Amino acid sequence: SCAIDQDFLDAAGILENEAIDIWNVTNGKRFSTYAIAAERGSRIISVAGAAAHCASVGDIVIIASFVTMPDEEARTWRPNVAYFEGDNEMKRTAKAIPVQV
Amino acid sequence: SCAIDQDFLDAAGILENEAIDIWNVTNGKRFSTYAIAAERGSRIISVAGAAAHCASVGDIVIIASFVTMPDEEARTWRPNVAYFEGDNEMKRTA
Amino acid sequence: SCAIDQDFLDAAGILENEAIDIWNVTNGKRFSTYAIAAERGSRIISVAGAAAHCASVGDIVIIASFVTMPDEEARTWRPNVAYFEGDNEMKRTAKAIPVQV
Amino acid sequence: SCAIDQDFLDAAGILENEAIDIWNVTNGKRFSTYAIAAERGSRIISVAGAAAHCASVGDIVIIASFVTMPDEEARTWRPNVAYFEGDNEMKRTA
Amino acid sequence: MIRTMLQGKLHRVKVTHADLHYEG
Amino acid sequence: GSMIRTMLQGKLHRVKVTHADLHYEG
Amino acid sequence: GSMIRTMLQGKLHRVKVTHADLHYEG
Amino acid sequence: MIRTMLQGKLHRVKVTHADLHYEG
Repeated sequence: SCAIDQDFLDAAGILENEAIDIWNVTNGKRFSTYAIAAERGSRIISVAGAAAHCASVGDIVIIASFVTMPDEEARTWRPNVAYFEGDNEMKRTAKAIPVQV
Repeated sequence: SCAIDQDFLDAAGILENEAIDIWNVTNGKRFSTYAIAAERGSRIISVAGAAAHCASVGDIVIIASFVTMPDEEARTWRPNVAYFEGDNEMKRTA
Repeated sequence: SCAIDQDFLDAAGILENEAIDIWNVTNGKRFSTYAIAAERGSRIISVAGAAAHCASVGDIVIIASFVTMPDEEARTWRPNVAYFEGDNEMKRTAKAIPVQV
Repeated sequence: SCAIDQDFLDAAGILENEAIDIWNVTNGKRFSTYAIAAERGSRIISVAGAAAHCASVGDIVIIASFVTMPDEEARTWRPNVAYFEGDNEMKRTA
Repeated sequence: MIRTMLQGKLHRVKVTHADLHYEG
Repeated sequence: GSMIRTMLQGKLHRVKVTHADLHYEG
Repeated sequence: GSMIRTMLQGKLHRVKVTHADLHYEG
Repeated sequence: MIRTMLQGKLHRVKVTHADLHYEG
């Protein structure tokens, strides 16, 4: 379906076999599939099968998952967001506490 | 993201980070994203990234959220609706 | 959104303000909105606003709602289906018990 | 409706009247409907009505169902997958 | 494990009115 | 059961889009 | 919470469509 | 009343591989 470096899944809290939405920034296509884990550190985002009609190598995409919970909990819920640049390099931060000047 | 003036979110009962559907009255496009709050009183309705392929400045849209509940509750449920005109001027009724 | 003769809502178990999927048999478009009640006996199926880009007067559509429940219950669940012909005339049946020959 | 051989439904754990997503590998179309059982051993995958605008005889498709469960359960969950080739000949592994 | 099931449907109704300016 | 419904919680009806940016990383 | 996930329950992978009818009322 | 909320996202990742013949 869509294979994703396990490190990226860890950061976003996305599970293997979880429903995901993929929003293609490059071409505007929007679709839903499920996540599979790619090897840790591979930095892979692979699209397979039917979904390959909706994204090409080099396209920039946002991959999201959604959960349900009662309203009371939802009021303070915080999503797990990972940001990327360049060749799927995950940005910190999480900055190191300043120990040098 | 779809950033939305917090006052508008309050009136519709929509939460930050809640799934929303956007139905574009102008072009007929229909998509789903999530809500983020814009500054109170800004009157902002902002689409970013991929969603900017589906709406443009000036387009008239409906932004909806859906919840789940048991049948009995559903049968007496009243949605929170805010109606707009003009410079995103909000009213309680149409 | 989409207004529907209350008699039709009653038969299908669809509620005012419930999420509905509309599948357009005429043009193949598929979209999701919410139901509003039209006057009982009006035989109205009205599409409003953005949704009017997806259906026209005379198009044949299927309107569906979905519910969730645990697997054990789902195994025997029975949907509420109403069938139509002509000018939104709901078909029986429910046949009358034969009392005449 | 999407009528599906009951044997195939059993292998994938899909129920009659359950919501399903259909992803068309041949044409890239993606849609959602519900499953109805076809006769056991018929090997039928039938699309009707509106859905016939999205698939044709010969198209290769993936038919999926989704369930909800708490996080802990989700983290050890194993989907029920049936793999096909040929004349809709089913296998357990690919 | 919670399933999503068809609750009900109106099968092959005809759209009687359609307009971008209707409310709802 | 209990059978659970998906219901319109609320909506902003006919709001106008004020900003649209493909490149806003936000 | 508890926070509820949407997970792939199962799938039929690469089945072939055998019948397609716009007019089958079924 | 149960809400649907963003759980998490990967923001602006690049697709590295794509093919109709890949499995999954």
